[PDB]
Amino acid sequence: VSAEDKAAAERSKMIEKQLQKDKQVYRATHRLLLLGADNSGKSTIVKQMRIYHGGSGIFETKFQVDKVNFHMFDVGGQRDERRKWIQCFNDVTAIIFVVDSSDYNRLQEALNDFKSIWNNRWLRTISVILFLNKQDLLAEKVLAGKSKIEDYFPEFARYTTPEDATPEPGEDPRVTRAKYFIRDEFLRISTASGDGRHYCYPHFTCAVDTENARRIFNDCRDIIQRMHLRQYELL
Amino acid sequence: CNVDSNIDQFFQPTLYIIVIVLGFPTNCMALWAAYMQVKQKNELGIYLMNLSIADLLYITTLPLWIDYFVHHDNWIHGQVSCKLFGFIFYTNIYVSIAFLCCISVDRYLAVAHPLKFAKVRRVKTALLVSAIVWLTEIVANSAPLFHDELFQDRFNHTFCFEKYPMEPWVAGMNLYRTFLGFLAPWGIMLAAYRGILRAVRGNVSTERQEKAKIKRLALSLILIVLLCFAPYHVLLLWRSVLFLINPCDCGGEENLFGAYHVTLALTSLNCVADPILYCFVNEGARHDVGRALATLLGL
Amino acid sequence: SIAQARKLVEQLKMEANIDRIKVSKAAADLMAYCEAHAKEDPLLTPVPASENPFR
Amino acid sequence: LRQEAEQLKNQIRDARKACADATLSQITNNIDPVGRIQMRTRRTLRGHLAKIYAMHWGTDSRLLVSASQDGKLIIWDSYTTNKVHAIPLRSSWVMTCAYAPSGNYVACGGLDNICSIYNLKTREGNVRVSRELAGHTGYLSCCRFLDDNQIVTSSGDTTCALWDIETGQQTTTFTGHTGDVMSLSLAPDTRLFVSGACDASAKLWDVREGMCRQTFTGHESDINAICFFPNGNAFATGSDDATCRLFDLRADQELMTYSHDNIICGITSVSFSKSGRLLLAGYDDFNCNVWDALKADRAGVLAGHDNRVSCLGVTDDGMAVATGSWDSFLKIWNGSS
Amino acid sequence: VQLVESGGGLVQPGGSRKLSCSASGFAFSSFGMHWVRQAPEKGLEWVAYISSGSGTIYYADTVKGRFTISRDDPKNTLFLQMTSLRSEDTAMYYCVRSIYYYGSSPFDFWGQGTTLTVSSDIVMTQATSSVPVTPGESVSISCRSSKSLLHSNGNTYLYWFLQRPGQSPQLLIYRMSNLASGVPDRFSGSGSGTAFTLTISRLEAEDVGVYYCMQHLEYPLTFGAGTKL
Repeated sequence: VSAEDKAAAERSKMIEKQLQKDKQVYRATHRLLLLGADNSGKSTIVKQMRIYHGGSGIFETKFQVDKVNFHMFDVGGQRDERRKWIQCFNDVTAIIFVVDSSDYNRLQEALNDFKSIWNNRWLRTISVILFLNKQDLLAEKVLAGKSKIEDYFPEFARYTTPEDATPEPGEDPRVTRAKYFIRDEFLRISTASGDGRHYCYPHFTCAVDTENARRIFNDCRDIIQRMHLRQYELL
Repeated sequence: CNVDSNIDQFFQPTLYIIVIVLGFPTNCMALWAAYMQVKQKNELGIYLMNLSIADLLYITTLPLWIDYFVHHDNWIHGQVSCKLFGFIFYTNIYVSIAFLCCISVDRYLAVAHPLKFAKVRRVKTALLVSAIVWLTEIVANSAPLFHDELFQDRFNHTFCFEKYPMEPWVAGMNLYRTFLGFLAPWGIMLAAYRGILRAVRGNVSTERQEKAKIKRLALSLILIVLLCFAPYHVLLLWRSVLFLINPCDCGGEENLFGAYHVTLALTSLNCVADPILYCFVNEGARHDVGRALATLLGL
Repeated sequence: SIAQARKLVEQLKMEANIDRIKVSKAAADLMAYCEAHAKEDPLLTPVPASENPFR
Repeated sequence: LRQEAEQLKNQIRDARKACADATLSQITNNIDPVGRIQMRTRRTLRGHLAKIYAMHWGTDSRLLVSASQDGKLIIWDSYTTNKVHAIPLRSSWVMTCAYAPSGNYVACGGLDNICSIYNLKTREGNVRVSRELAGHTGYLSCCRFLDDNQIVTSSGDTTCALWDIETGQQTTTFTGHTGDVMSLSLAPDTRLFVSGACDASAKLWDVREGMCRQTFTGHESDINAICFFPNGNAFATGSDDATCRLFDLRADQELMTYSHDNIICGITSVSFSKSGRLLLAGYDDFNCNVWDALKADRAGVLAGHDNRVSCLGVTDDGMAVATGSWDSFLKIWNGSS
Repeated sequence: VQLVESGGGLVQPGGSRKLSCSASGFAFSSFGMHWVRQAPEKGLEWVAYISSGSGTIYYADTVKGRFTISRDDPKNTLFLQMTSLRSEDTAMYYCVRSIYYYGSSPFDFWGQGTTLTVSSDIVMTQATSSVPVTPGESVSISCRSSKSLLHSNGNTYLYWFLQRPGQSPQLLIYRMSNLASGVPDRFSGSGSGTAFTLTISRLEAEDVGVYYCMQHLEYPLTFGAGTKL
C-alpha cells in the first residue's frame, strides 16, 4: 500500500496493458513451419513471397494477405539429425513441406522425409502444405530427355495423365505426366494415415510466383475452417 | 369462454411428464458439457449453458403447469405463482430461440469467416452478449406482468394469462412477440446455416461424407426448431386475425383452444430437443458425456 | 573418423584416471547435508503465514 | 580406432560396482519419511501469452524471469505478483532464460543458435540487448549464468561453451556429447557445470578448463533436464522415459531411480529444495510432482496446471517454488501451514 | 542522460505561464517524473509528481491547485503550468527522474534547475546546519522524522542528496544503506526507525554544499535544510 509500491503496481498494470495488446497480436497470427532439403530452395520461396525479416535459424516472415495477417517462421539452420525443434513446433497451424522436382536422385529422400513428417508424434494433428518448386526446371530437363524418368522411378510407364489435371496451354503432355507422377507420389504417401486429423494440400510453383502468399493464405484458411468445424461441434 | 375438455385432460400429462424426466437431467448434463466446452475457452460453452439454464427453468416451472392444465386451473397459490412463473414459462421458449440464433450466428462467424471476426469471438464477449440477450428478452417480454392478470370462471377457473377473449393489447404485443422472437431468430438461423453449408461446400479438406453429414445436421436443426415452434405462432397469427377489430365472438375458437394446448404440448418438446440435438449429436461431446458420467459417479 | 576416434579414446583414458572408493561416505555426506538444512526449508517445514510474504 | 577402447572401458564399468555398496534407499529408510506434502498456489502470475518454456529465480528469491515463444521475457515480483520488466526478445523461440547472480543481466537462449544477454540495471532504465553470443551451430537449450564476467551456454550441436560477454568470442568450447545437449546446471560455487544430452548421457566439465571431467550413463532416452543439488556434489536428471534419477558427482554412477507405475509422460524440468529433501519434477502429466530425497517416494503433487509443467524453480531462500507450464501461467507454490 | 529545463525569469504575480524540462535520449515514456523546488538560501521542497503513463498526478498542499504538471512522451518534454503566482513561489526548480521496481533506484538524476523570481505529514528537521570543511574525518549528518519511515515491507523510504554550490543535487543514498550509481563508495547511510545518519568515509573538495532529505511513505515530500559546507 506504500506510495512506491503503488507506483510499482501502476507500472505492472501498464505492462498488463502492453501484454493485452500482445495477447491480441499473438492470437491474431498463425504460425507456419517451413521444412525441406537444401535443394528445395525454401529460402528462395521465402524471398519469393516478400523480403523476409531476417533473424540463422529463424527467418521470421510476417505477412498479411487480403488484410489478414499471420506470421510464418522459416527454419533450416538447426540440426537435421532428428529435427528436435519439432517439439517446439507442435502448436503450429501448418507445416510447409517444400521440395524441388528437377533432381530425381533425392526424390526418394524427399519421400522418406515426407513419411517422417506425416507420422511424427508432434505431427499427429498438424496439416501440411506441399510446395513443389522449380517446376520449370523439371519441364525443361524432361523436354531435353537426357535422363529418363523410368530409370529412377519405373512406374512412370504405367502412368497415364489424369483428366482432372488442368495444365497450361503450352505444357507438353509428358511434362504434365511427370509433374503429376511426382505429385501423386507425395499424395500417396500422405493419404495413408490420419485422414481426418490432417490433409496434405499439393501445389506447383517455380522460382518466381506472385500467388505464393495468396495460395498459402487460402490453405491456412481451409485448415482453420476444418479446425473450427471440429471444435465448434458443427462436425 | 369454456375449456375444450376433449383431449387436453390427458394429452398434456402424457408428454409433459416425459419432457420433465428426459429434459431435466439431460439439460443439466448439457449445461455441464457446455462448462467443459468453455473450459477450453470455446464460447459455445456459454452459448450452450445459458440456453441450458433457459430451458431448465422451463422444466422447473413445468410441473406446476400440468396440474394447471387439468381442471385445477390457475392452481391457486396466489397471484405470485400465476404471474411471475407464467412470464417465465411463456418467455423461456423465446429465450431458447434467441440463444439458438446466437449459437447459429457464432457458428457462421466461426466457419464461414474462420479468420476475420477475431474481435467478436472472445469468451468475454460471449458473456457480454449472453447477458444482453437475457436483458433484452426479459424487458421486451415484460408486458404481460402489467396488464395481464389471472381470472376465474364457474366451470373450472379460466387461466393464468390464456385469455380466451384476447385483449387488443395482448393481440398487438403477442403478434410483435411472435414475429420478432421467433421468425427473425429463425430466419437468422436459416441464413447463417445456409452460409455455413456454402462455406463447407467451398472447403477442400472435407470429403463428401462429412459435408453431407453437416448438411443433414443443419437441416435437422432448422427443421426441429420449425416443427417445435411454428404451429404455435401460426395459431397465434390466426387468433390475432380473429381478435383484431373483428370482435371476440367466442364459441368458434373455443375448440381452437384445444389447438392452443396441443401447440403448447408440441412446443414443450423443444426443451428436450435442444440438448439431444445441440450437444449429444457431437461424438466428441459423447465421449465427454461418458467421462463426465464417470467423474460424477466417482465424485 | 580418425580424429573423433582419437578424441573418444583420450576422453576414455583420462576419465579412467579418477580414483574409486566406497560410496558409503558419499551417501552419508548426502543425507547429512539433507538433514542439516531441514530447518530453513519453508517448503519442508511450512513457515507461519504471518512472516511468509506469499500469504 | 577402437582396438583398445572396449578393453580400456572395462575398468569404467566395474569401478562403479566393485567399489560400491548397498544403495542409499535401504540405508536411508531408517530416517523418518516425510508425510503427505501438500503445497498451495499462493500466487498465480497470469500474465504470459503462450507455453512458458523456462524460468529462473533471481538471486534475491523475489524476482522471477520467464520466457515464452512470442519473445516475451518477463521479470515478475513474486512477493506482490507484479511484473517488474517485460522484454521483447528478437530470437522468438527462447528455450531457456537465466538471471545473473548480480541481478543486472538476463540471458536468453533458444532455437536460434545465439545467446541474447540484456541489461537490467542500465543507466537508461530501458532494457537493451547488451550482447549476442554467436558460434553455436545447434539450438541453445540452457543458458545458466556463471557470473557477471562469463556465461555458460549449451546448445544443440552436441557442445556447450563458456563465453566472456565483454569481448564476445567463445572463450572455451566443451565437446564430447553425441546428441544435442538439452540442459545444463551450474554448481553453487560456479566451478563445475553438468550438461545432459539427448544421447541419454550427462557430463560434467570444468569452466576454467576445456575438457570433460565426468560422464554419466544409465538413461533410456533423452535427458530432458538437469538440476544441481544445492550441496554441489550431486544432480538430478529428468528424462523422456519418466525415470528421473540422481547422480552423485564424485561417486560416478547412478545412486537410485525415481520411478513409479503411475507416471507415463516424461519430465520437462527438475529443481531442488535448499536441503534437497524435496526433489520436484515437472512431468508432462500436466502437473509437477514433489518427491523426497533419501527414500525416493512420491510425496505430493502440485496439481492445478491445465497443461504440461515445462519449467520448475526453487528460490535461493528455499522458501517457495515456481512452476511454469504450457497454459502461460506461472504458479508460486508454498506450504499451506 | 540529461534533464535540462527551460523557462523565464522575472514575472508578475499574474504571470500564468509554462516552464518545461526537456530530456535527452531517455526512457521518459516509462519514468515517473517528479518536480522539486528549492527556496533561495534554504532547503528544497516539492512542487509536483506525475507517474509514467500519468495516473497518479500528485502535488504538495502548499501549492496544490493552481499549479499543474504534464508529461509529453512523443516529444519527451515535461510541462508545468503556473497560474496566479505569489511572492512565495520564487525559487530554484529541478526536474527529477524516478521509477520504482522491486529494487529500483529512485530520484537518481536531477536536471539543471531553473530560476523563478516574482516581484498531516512527516516533518524533516535536520537540526544541524553548520559543519566544518576540514578533510580527513568521518563526519556524519543526523536526521529526525515525525514517524518511523520503516514500512512493513522491510525498507525505509528516505532519500538523501548533496548539493555543491552550482549544480543540481545528485542522489547519494536512496532508501537507507543503498548507494546510487554515480556516487562512489565514500558516501554511506544507516540508522533505524526515526533515526537517520548519512556518514562520509573521507572528505575532499567535492563534498561541499548542502545536504537534503525526503520522506516517501505519504506524499508531502518536504525537506529539511541540512548542513552548509
